[PDB]
Amino acid sequence: EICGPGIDIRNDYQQLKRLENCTVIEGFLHILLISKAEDYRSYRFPKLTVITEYLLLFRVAGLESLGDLFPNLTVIRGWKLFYNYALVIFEMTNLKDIGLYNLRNITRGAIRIEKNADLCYLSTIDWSLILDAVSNNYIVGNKPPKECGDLCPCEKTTINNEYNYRCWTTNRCQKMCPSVCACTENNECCHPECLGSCHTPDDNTTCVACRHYYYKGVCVPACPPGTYRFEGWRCVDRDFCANIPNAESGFVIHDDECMQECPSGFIRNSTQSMYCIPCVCGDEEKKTKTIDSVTSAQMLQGCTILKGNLLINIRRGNNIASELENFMGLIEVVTGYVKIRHSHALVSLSFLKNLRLILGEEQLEGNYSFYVLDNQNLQQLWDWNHRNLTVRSGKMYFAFNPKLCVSEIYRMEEVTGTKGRQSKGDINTRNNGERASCESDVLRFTSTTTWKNRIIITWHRYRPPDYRDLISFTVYYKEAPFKNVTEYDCGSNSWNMVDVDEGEPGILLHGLKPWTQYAVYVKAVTLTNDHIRGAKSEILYIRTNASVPSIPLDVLSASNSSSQLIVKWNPPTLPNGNLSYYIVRWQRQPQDGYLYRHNYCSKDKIPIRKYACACPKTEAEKQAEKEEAEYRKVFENFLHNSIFVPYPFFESRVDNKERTVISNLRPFTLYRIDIHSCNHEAEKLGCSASNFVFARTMPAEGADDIPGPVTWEPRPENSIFLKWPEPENPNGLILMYEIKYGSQVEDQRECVSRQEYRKYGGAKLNRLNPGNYTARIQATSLSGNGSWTDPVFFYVPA
Amino acid sequence: EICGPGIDIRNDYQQLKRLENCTVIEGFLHILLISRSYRFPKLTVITEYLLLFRVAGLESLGDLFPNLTVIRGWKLFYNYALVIFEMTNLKDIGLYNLRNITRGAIRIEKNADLCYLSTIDWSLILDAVSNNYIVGNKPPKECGDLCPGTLEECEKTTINNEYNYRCWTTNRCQKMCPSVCRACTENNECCHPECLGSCHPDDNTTCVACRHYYYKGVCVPACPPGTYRFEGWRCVDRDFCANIPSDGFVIHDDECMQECPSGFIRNSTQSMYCIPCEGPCPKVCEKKTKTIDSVTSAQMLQGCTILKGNLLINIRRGNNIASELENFMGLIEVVTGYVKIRHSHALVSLSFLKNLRLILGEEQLEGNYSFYVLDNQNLQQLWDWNHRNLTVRSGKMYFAFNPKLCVSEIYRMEEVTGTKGRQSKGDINTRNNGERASCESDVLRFTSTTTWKNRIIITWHRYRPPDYRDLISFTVYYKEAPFKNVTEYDGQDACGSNSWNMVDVDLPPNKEGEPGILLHGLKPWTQYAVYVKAVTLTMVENDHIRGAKSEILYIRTNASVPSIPLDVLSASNSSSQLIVKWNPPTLPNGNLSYYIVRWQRQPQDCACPKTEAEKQAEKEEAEYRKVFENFLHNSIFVPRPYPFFESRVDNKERTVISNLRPFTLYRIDIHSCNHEAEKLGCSASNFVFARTMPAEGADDIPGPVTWEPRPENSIFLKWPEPENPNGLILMYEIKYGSQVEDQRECVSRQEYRKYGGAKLNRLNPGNYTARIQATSLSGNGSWTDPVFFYVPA
Amino acid sequence: TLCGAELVDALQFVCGDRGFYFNKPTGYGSSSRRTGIVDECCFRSCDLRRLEMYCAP
Repeated sequence: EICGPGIDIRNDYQQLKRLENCTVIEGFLHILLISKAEDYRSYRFPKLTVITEYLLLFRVAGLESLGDLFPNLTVIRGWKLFYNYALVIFEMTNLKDIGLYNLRNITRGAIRIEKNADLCYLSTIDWSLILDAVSNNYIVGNKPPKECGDLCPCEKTTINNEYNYRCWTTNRCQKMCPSVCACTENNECCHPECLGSCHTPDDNTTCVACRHYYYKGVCVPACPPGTYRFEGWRCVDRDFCANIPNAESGFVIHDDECMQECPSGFIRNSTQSMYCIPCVCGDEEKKTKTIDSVTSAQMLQGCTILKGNLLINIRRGNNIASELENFMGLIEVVTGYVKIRHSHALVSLSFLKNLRLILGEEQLEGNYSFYVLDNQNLQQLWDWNHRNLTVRSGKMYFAFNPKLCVSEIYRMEEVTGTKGRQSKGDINTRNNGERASCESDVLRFTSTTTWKNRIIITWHRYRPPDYRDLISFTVYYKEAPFKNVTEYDCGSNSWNMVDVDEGEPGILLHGLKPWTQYAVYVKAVTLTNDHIRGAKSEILYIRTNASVPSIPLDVLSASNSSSQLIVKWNPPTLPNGNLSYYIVRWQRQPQDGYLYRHNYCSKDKIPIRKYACACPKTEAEKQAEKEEAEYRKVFENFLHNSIFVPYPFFESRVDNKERTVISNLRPFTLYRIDIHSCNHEAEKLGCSASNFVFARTMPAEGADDIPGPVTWEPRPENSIFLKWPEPENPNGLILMYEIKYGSQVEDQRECVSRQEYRKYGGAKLNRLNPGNYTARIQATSLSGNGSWTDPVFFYVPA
Repeated sequence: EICGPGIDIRNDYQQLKRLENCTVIEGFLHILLISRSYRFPKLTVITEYLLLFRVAGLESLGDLFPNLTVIRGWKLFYNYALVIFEMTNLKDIGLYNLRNITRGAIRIEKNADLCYLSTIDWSLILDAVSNNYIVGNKPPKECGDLCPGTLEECEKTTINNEYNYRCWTTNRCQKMCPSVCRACTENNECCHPECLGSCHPDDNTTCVACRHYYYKGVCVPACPPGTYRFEGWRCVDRDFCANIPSDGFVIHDDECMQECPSGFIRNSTQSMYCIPCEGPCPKVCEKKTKTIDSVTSAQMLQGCTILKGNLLINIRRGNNIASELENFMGLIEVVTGYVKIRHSHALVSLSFLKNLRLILGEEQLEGNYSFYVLDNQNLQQLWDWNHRNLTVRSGKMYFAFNPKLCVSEIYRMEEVTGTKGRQSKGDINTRNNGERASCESDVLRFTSTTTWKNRIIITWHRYRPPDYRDLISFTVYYKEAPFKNVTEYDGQDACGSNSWNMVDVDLPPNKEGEPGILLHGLKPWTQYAVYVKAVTLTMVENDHIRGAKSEILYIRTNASVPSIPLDVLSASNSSSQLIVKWNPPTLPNGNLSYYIVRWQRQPQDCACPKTEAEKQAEKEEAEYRKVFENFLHNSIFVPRPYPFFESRVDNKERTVISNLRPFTLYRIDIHSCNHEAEKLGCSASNFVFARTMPAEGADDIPGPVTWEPRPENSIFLKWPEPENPNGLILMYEIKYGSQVEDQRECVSRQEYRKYGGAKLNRLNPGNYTARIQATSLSGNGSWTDPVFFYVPA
Repeated sequence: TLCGAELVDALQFVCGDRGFYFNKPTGYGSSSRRTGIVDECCFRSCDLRRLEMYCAP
């Protein structure tokens, strides 16, 4: 059952009863301003399934979700939108989710849901499968994501990056249809005259809500002759439109549609007022008519004469231009001024195609007629040798519009015959289209050059149309690692300009990072009628001469074993030339002879060798910080100016990694390791400077054992000289010898240096008491203790 | 023999022989990056610093400088006097004769083998020791040097309360000349104190480095009035410097200085004399234009306050320009011709020019133009101020195509520059100059604030634009500001990051929750200056946009407790007396009042930045909601038709303390009170120990040592225990013998107390004798009377 | 002056129970004479007198 032409639910919960009856809502559906002061009784309305035009929800206190109220809503074609939209919900408390599972296909508009944080389950449901212009939707301001975290009770398809739970509530899920196609309840593309779903597949009548027209239970893509196309969803008889209560103050059959009014010169035929035969809109009150949205514009469709004004401004969206053409094109003549401001999707005014005659009668201030301002992405005026245009009166103006070409205005002032009207201000030239120009004379580079830090560019000397124009030059440039770079207009590497004035005109760029592919191009600045040309030039690339590299970093190392050394480092912060390899040198380190020179057996302590928010920076700190940095700078400035030719050293040539293992080394020895980076241009340049490191090889642990049997001998007054060989390869360096011995337990402890050991070949405790005795030795190497050697016996009798 | 002016040495060991001849270096001394056997005994004294950097293959220093004695440090190196850096294979600081480092402080870092360090005092060779810098050497557990004596030393001393000898290298010793008088020589003779270092005693002609000046072989504290001082050590006659190689070294205050300092200028009449004047050195600077684009191209203007010509300012961009740009040019007084600034964008306000007072324009520009500014995208503020007696007397001014400068500012110009009736009427084209600025505003006010010593809460009024909807997102600025001569254009030069830290608050979720803010991370007792500006978003323009900003407000945190004083060190001029030296604190946190000193004997054994690319992006949204809103209302509604003691260190960083006991430890604590501790509480703690080292009078026993004819042959040496030894006896040493004491008795008190004397049993009959030097807490100094335990038959 | 949401609630606070007036459309002429509110109460200020014009009878 159908209903028209609109419903206005307001202030009266009871009033909702007006939806008791039908399911085809011709016109619109307003639901606004319903206080929850009345308790909610779940007024179900199932029959309804489709509405032609927009659906509006505004401030209905007391509603929790939508399915409760609307179970069967499937499709909304949206003939006459509501501010470029089809369904809009605004300022809704109490509202938890949108139980609109049954919806599958929405045709024209977009969805705007805003300022309702009382709700979630938004980032789930995909719309792209419903409508097309997803980029015209608008959903923010509802509850932040990190407080929602909702989970479905269904299918999972990537939501622009990844799939998750697409379910219109905690009790339903998002339907879909496999790649079969129309669609049915269970996976089948029905009669291709369908929309939404069909009861049973492939029928002219069983389709739940069939698209593309409607007629007497049938679905056709073209109404029969006696019928007519009505409201873009049905077909009608002559009698029905003959009995329509217009209340515009019977529709006119034309082109087989029941249209109410008629284009110009098409008048109700004499006694056939039901038909228009061939033989202008706006009001005198407002005198102006802004245009922002299709509703603001579709309410203008069908006019050719216009009185008033044309204020135009559009903030965002997809190719609205398509629609604005599809309507405004019929316009030809306007009385008052035309003005444009802040428009951003007006790529080009081409949609006002059939405008030819402008009056400019009621002019703006300064008696202005054609007025543009600040509109960013407008790049081309429709003025081309097809559309002539004769501005009667008034004056023009342009400002800030950065994408048009500064000569398009010239063709315009040509065609409109006002080239002798406006001043340099009235049509600015400093700041219009400057961010992209059309075309001009070309220039040629005479010759380039390159040192390691400086460059002198020479272009070919230009000559102007009239020589008394001082033709100066500018030179734009920057670093470029790539070619995905424009040329058109610091800080985060944007650009840097320089100015310049009988020799060939050249210029000198200086103090440049070595080996950086700078991009350069000259631009012609005039110094003077619109007879200016200027001259762009070519995007030239230049890589500066190579230079000596910078020392490495990250210099760390250790020993996974004896005579093996692992060292990792950092590539240079300034390679300055394609990398070639690194060099590694090393040296043995002479042990500290003082250990030799000063016996430490008698010493009371022995040495050991380990092996292998944003709190804003205040002022006073920052001062000393910068000073420290300056200090290190003036310090390494010296070492920066040195060349370097590529116990002896032993070299290496590592190129691939920044870490290496070394072999062929004595065990547990102190080593030091010089490192250099080395570019591929040091054949005559010279290889990099040096940064060192220290390291100590691994024990060897296992050689502090006395290399034989520990042997004794007696002497006169009981001086037992002991014979034990020195462990030839001590762990680093051998200091002394732990000597335990005694009658029953070797409780008594003895210390034996390396002088006496070299003085006698052992040690000798003199005047010992007799009895049965045995002895042991432990060594004292550099790594630590030795090993408590075998008990050997000796019995000086009593 | 003089030797100047400096010495640069690099990459050529042989270049070292550039020193073969001279004896005193009149300048700096660099040594850098050398790839044997060399000695230079001529060198005695330096006047500038000394730098050693990465010269591998060098054994010590003194082997290259065996007679560096004193370094007068007359021209430092980044506030330093001696700097070593990265000297592989340098085992030990060979310099064993450096005596009175005048000014700087040592800087030694990252050297593999620079041990023999803690075994060298600094307190007797320079005076500001605690400003040194020592890191990255051999960690103090890995070399453990020795000192000349393995059997017996030179002297040992205290510092930081410990003992050790004082030796540079294993074959040299540091030499303290004792307190005999105080300048010295070898063998401890008191030289004529007017010299320094060494003396070849009471000589005025036979020493190495005359302190305090030098003249004609004679030490002197002031050279005669014909002899003018020079380089801080030596004087010369009048004609000398004149005949020495822009003129020479002008005479001033008995000096032949290279440049006579600030506060003077040369009397061309005898141009070698410069007279003090009243002005700040009026210096002048062919052509009449002088372009500027970046920081450097101004370099040739630093200081000359008078320029003969014009200025053409064209800066595209750079770093935080205004600061150093001004510091280069900010001194200009009066420029002759015109002034013009074109196409230059990175400028925000021209205040960097400080002292433009008179601009005369004797070279006008086309059509008699003196003041020309043109197409500067980011200029907002002219230094034309409430604080300029600026004066112009020629040419018309000109202004064109500068949006960020409203006409009301430039309007006050001619009424403060006296150039009203001179300019034409189309010059100030109110069409463009000052369109998109915001110079008319509504003024915010404040309500209240609270100030914890390190936190601030401030709250201001509630703003209400003509329309409610227009976003309000307040943005607040503050900066550390020790003064009041400050207004909001200092660093806001398209960088903005110099002199206004900024944070953002957001609209309160409360319908009537008054919007204030807390700020943290502060500095106590440091006047901040804050203010707050109301970020509208939209064309609230009736004619031009409104905008709204507070007015600047100063604040300062409540005071708080001071911190620990620095560098508690101390020396004993005598035993039983101690003198302290310490460093004033770091964060006074308020006016300092005085210090607290005590002593006590001791016992025995969420980042908040705004991503601007989002910022303006957020504007449109709330803006976009605005217009969409109004369509709703415009279409719905329809009208019907152990004691311790205390003192008050009040003014000085040095105080003695008296009447102690010698060689007795003392925990020393300095506390420091601000003027706020009386209700808050005083400093934290800083401790140090300092034994008033003795005094050998009471090391040996001054009581009579009596032997005893004992039972089975033995000698009981009953000397009474001294009542007050020099502290106490560790162990007794009794050298005994027949008549020349042949062996020595070792008696600890553990071996003495239980006895109270000394017994030697089983003696070979025959007369004997002995003597005692009790190793006491002052050490084995004075000897006892040589006791006679003669035991003949 | 009032604009924004501060408007809507205020109107309830002047209507309360009585609701709002709506000019119901019946025959759906493809046209409508539609000066509103924020033209009035958001560019100048308006009294609590004329607000009745919008409140239902």
